[PDB]
Amino acid sequence: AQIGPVTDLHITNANISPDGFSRPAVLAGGTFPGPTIAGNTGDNFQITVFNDLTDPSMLTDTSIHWHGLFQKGTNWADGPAFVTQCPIITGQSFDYNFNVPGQAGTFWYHSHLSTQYCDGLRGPFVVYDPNDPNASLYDVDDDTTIITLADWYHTLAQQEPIGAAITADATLINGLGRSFTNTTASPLSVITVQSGKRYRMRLVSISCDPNYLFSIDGHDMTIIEVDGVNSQQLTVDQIQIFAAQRYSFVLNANQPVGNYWIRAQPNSGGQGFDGGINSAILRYEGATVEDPTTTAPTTFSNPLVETDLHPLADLGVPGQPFRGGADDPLVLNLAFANGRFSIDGVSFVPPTVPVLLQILSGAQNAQDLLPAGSVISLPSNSVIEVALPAGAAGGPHPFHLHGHNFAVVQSANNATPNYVNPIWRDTVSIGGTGDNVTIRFTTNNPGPWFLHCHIDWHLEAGFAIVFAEDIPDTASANPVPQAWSDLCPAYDQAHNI
Ligand SMILES: *[C@@H]1O[C@H](CO)[C@@H](O[C@@H]2O[C@H](CO)[C@@H](O)[C@H](O)[C@H]2NC(C)=O)[C@H](O)[C@H]1NC(C)=O
Ligand SMILES: *[C@@H]1O[C@H](CO)[C@@H](O[C@@H]2O[C@H](CO)[C@@H](O)[C@H](O)[C@H]2NC(C)=O)[C@H](O)[C@H]1NC(C)=O
Ligand SMILES: [Cu+2]
Ligand SMILES: [Cu+2]
Ligand SMILES: [Cu+2]
Ligand SMILES: [Cu+2]
Repeated sequence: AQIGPVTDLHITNANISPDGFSRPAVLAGGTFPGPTIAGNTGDNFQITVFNDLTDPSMLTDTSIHWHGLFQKGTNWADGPAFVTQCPIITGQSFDYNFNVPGQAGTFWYHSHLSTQYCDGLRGPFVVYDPNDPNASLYDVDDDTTIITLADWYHTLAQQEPIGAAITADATLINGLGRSFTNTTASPLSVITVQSGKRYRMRLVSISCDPNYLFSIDGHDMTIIEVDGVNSQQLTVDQIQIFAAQRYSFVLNANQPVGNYWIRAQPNSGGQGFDGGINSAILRYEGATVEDPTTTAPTTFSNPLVETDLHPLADLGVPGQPFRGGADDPLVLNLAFANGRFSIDGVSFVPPTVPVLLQILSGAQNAQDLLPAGSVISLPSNSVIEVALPAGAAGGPHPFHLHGHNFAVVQSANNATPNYVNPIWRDTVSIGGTGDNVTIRFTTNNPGPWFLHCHIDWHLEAGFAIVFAEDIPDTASANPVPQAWSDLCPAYDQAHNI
């Protein structure tokens, strides 16, 4: 069952063994992944999060972010710890009460305190459209068509030793998969289809780090949505999906009744499919209950290339059709050294007072805001351009902007900008050395919006900045409930701050 749009959500510790190895975890709704939160476009979500965490090895505080939802007028509900709230302490609850006007598509929810989402607090979040312009392209779209891709670690997130390399121990597809080392034949996930029907598969990366090469033996995939944005139909046989991205694709169950490998190849950790790692099973009704015997091609025929995507709607691009053709053109210097990332020479360290609270308390320029140099003001009602040139170690880095989606004016591995019809999305690979991935948006959403690499280990190591969008209007635009005002006093009392 899907839950929502008005629902309780309990956060707990428990042991799980998704790849056969037992470890404690941080769970929403008692499961990994968490339950799908869903509603319809424009609905009021009220998600009352109960923090019932008792195991300090994975932190007993928490904060949840509703990834890709714009939160206009509810910046207080966005989730990122010390940007928009103080964390919820154990034994307390908090009602994330917000609305989703003008959005429909595939999203997700995750802890946004430290690297706690790696420990398990990650789930899908779907906003259906009763008048979906893509409705007629498929027959089935429900909880059974959601496909999550997750990295899973046997070492707890807080206990990753500083100075050693971090790689995962299993790829989990719909919460199951097999360990890269000491592989056991634990259960694989099964996605069931009926011969002749068409399915809106909602492909969600809930990854803390690796990108996946996703494919389904014998099948192709027709992409119709990119991070919440309806796309023209694009048929591909493989999708490279970066951390926090979503695609919907039409799967036509048009192959012979049988079993077909679903493949998700991470860019780090175990390479290949030996022992059934990196795999799930696509099973047609009436097939024998047995593993697929299919194989991948040596080379895929039609891999997704981001420049091939275009919006279904005539979304265009704001500003002028050249570099710097914006009201506020920015170029970020994105760097890594000595274990820390930095943006324009500053490494993000979360402040003691959340940025939003600072602004509501009367700090009214970005140079008054802490951390110093990590908060950049944006002017209201203006076209913003942000070039994100790559080269920092640990790439390719998927950059994500809260409160907004954006036109991808230039994509990875292609020096040509597109000022006519590029895809809009909310998380984008900035590519490789020499690249100049560039985004554009307009500022019609007052508040502090986080911008950061979505590799959670990089965010923890400082690869972030806060855009304080329309500081003058932030208080008037984002009235705050008493419960929100109560968070920082309660958090600060519980931690003796
Ligand atoms: C990425 O594109 C940006 C513009 O969006 C480039 O910014 C220019 O940088 C040069 C210095 O290299 C300055 O003289 C200009 O003021 C910048 N803005 C312009 C021309 O609009 C940036 O160099 C590009 N970076 C890479 C690595 O290609
Ligand atoms: C590199 O990116 C550019 C810009 O997004 C792509 O160029 C466009 O190509 C399409 C399809 O051929 C044409 O309809 C557009 O007119 C082009 N726009 C521009 C601004 O050139 C290009 O195809 C990409 N390269 C590859 C190899 O995919
Ligand atoms: Cu996210
Ligand atoms: Cu987000
Ligand atoms: Cu990164
Ligand atoms: Cu974030």
